[PDB]
Amino acid sequence: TNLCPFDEVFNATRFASVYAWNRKRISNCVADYSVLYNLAPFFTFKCYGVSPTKLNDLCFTNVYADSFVIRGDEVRQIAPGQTGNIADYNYKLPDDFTGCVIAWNSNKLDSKVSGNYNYLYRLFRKSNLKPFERDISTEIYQAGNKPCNGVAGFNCYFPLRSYSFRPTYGVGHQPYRVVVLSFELLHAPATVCGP
Amino acid sequence: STTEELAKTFLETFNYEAQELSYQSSVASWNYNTNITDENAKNMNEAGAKWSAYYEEQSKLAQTYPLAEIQDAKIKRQLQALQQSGSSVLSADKSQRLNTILNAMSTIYSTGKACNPNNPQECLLLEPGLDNIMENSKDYNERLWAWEGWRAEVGKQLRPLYEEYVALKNEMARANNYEDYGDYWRGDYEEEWTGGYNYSRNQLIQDVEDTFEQIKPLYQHLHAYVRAKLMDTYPSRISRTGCLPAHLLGDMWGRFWTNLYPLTVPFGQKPNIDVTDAMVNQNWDARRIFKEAEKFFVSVGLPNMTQGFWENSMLTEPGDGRKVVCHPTAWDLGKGDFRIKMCTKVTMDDFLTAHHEMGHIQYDMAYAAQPFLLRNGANEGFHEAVGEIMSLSAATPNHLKTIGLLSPAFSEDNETEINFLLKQALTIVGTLPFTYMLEKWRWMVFKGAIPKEQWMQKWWEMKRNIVGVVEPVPHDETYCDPASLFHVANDYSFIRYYTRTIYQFQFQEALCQIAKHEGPLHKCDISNSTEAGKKLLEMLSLGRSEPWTLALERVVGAKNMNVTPLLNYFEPLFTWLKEQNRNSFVGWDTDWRPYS
Ligand SMILES: *[C@@H]1O[C@H](CO)[C@@H](O[C@@H]2O[C@H](CO)[C@@H](O)[C@H](O[C@H]3O[C@H](CO)[C@@H](O)[C@H](O)[C@@H]3O)[C@H]2NC(C)=O)[C@H](O)[C@H]1NC(C)=O
Ligand SMILES: *[C@@H]1O[C@H](CO)[C@@H](O)[C@H](O)[C@H]1NC(C)=O
Ligand SMILES: *[C@@H]1O[C@H](CO)[C@@H](O)[C@H](O)[C@H]1NC(C)=O
Ligand SMILES: *[C@@H]1O[C@H](CO)[C@@H](O)[C@H](O)[C@H]1NC(C)=O
Ligand SMILES: *[C@@H]1O[C@H](CO)[C@@H](O)[C@H](O)[C@H]1NC(C)=O
Ligand SMILES: [Zn+2]
Repeated sequence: TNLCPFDEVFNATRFASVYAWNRKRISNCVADYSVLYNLAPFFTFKCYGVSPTKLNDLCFTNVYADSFVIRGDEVRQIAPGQTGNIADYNYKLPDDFTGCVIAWNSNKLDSKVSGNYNYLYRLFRKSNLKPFERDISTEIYQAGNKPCNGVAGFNCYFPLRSYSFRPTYGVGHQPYRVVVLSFELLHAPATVCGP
Repeated sequence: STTEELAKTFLETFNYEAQELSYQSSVASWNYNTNITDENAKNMNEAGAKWSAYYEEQSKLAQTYPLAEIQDAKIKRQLQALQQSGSSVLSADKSQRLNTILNAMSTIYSTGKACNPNNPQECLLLEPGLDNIMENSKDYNERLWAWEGWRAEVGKQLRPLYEEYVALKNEMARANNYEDYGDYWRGDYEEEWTGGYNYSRNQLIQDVEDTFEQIKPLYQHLHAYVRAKLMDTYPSRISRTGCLPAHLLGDMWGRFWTNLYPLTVPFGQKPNIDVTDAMVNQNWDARRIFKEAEKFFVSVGLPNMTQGFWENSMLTEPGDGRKVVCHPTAWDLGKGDFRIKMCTKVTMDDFLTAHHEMGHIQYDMAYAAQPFLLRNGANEGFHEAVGEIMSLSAATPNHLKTIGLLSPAFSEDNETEINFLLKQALTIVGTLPFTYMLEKWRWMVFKGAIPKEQWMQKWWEMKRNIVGVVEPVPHDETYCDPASLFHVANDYSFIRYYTRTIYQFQFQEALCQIAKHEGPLHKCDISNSTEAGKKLLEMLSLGRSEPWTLALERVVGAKNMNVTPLLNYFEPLFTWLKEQNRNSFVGWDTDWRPYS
């Protein structure tokens, strides 16, 4: 009766920035989705390819939990075939994505009157991300034809930006913690069921 | 890379820090206006300075992306806003002098005062002293004191400054490729778009004149009616064929004849509709006032106020020691933060104000998806017209009855209908010739068409000819009576109120025809008309992203200022004036003066 480490991911005190989104491999445990309680206001639970309605009786080889924080406007982008600064440059899900995307408003946790600059997102990237790619590069974005010399300048911008969360922000700019449960099926033992 | 793609990315990095600093300012600016402390005053000016600093820097960086190579309007209109230099085109000599003059005129206006000839120790500041005199005194001489005293003890002090202000503003405009400072102000309405949605700066001149030439019939019969109902009081002081004395018009300048209503109400017996008593009798509070306004917009398909609106706004005077200048404000701070700063009292006028101010929020919320520099009214008059039609709909007996304020008693009569429209006309119709004439004067002043040794002489010639208003005291060139009005002294364009007034009735009429409204336009409540709300959102959500000529068309179906909706709003009063002026002189001889 080995309980899966979901309390680690959802209930963590600090979430990763979306650009440097954190993945937590989950294996050899009973997956208790049943207690993935409705955490916070504006709760969002979206599943693709498989049904969350108590279809725990399925087993999966490995189950990856990808967590990060984005603003409410960008939760729609954590879905197959979506475009935007997050889906293009920060976190991309495949077209054939089989999993679930969970999202709750975390304004009470991740905002600050002075602005929480801890959460970042990639604003610039010469290419969009292949599915589940992570880009933590901090190389200056060379918008221009002149080389940037690794320092911010004209036509040379830092690729990341801060969300600068303030509790007063509108719902569209408030922080939303997101956890993406990718379910993997290989010709493999399939060690994660959970009754 | 291309000078457009480079522009986009630059605007991306600008739109990030701007939206950051603009928020920081708006909050720090909100925290002062709701806490008024010298400490929060520093933070407000500091965040305002970091914001101004960034904008000034980015303006310079932006000019390096030539607009001639931009095709995307979302980039062009964004770049155009940032690229405009302003006073930063003058030498630091001229700029430091221009600021010195501007801050001087603003200080001379506020700190200035006029003293009684009877009581030379009663040096009364305009706000609130001389304003109480102009707005309430029925005494000819007490009104004559303040009017002449203000235009002398303040208006003369501004005369040398305004002469310099016109010169230093011209040099700023000409160096920014504008004919004069007036053509610079008219550039707000300039749209260089395709599809016949273009608009020239000079087209505003013709348009404002041509539309005024149709307000003239309304104004004359309002004038002859005001002149007659005025002539009852001040009897020997107002000629039956002459112009109106300027000090007898309500406001210190005659901007709003709103306060002539006690002396001009058609059927004074029939009481005004005041649901203020009905609100107290139902234990209404400020939150209820705004919840009803929220329900109003929701009825017409607009979103409710955000949660951050209810838990951040100041809908009541805070109290304690927390001073807050009680004046309605609608805050688009940014990052989805929408707030209203209002010392709401449970009255009808604050109820109507709450809808008006919440209209601003609906406009601010609608275009929040627009790029930051485009998050604004389609032009300077759009944002105010959207607010005004919110009080127009909410003030009708229909809306008051459906919300339980005015009892289910189907009130109204052919007399109270005339009373309200007369009250409206004093405010809305009365200001238009005042606004056109004042701004026409500045345009000719800036154009150079009026020599300085004839400024006042040409001003009062225009006042008599166009506004039908004459000075009680002759004024030589030591006066600068226009400068005795706030916007003139404080360097604010004024054709906004003219244009906004025309717009709001174009707005209201278009929405009311959408609303299947049967009957007079002034009785129209757009409530529950989700078809009208959609055409509104189609324009509201545009912001400044598209020309006002086109944005106006997404509501009213015309590319320009049409005054006929305004006339149709007052046709009931127009016909009733033509009869109550049948035996009266409609017009004015410009040579009559109360000083012989
Ligand atoms: C209205 O404004 C005043 C001052 O502008 C606010 O007073 C500040 O209140 C906060 C929280 O109550 C205090 O932390 C703050 O004191 C800080 O600053 C001083 C130096 O100024 C510092 O030495 C302290 O250690 C502390 O960090 C108060 N500052 C002042 C100057 O009074 C007040 O909260 C505001 N209230 C509202 C309702 O807006
Ligand atoms: C987080 O903690 C609460 C309180 O104990 C619990 O109900 C919830 O299941 C926890 N979340 C996860 C993912 O375990
Ligand atoms: C620009 O608009 C004006 C009216 O605003 C119109 O008269 C003029 O024809 C337009 N420009 C051109 C080149 O036609
Ligand atoms: C907000 O407006 C919607 C739209 O009609 C309405 O259904 C909803 O009830 C409103 N909000 C609340 C809290 O009632
Ligand atoms: C609008 O709808 C409400 C109920 O939704 C109704 O009571 C009211 O009479 C309608 N009309 C107006 C003008 O409010
Ligand atoms: Zn307003």
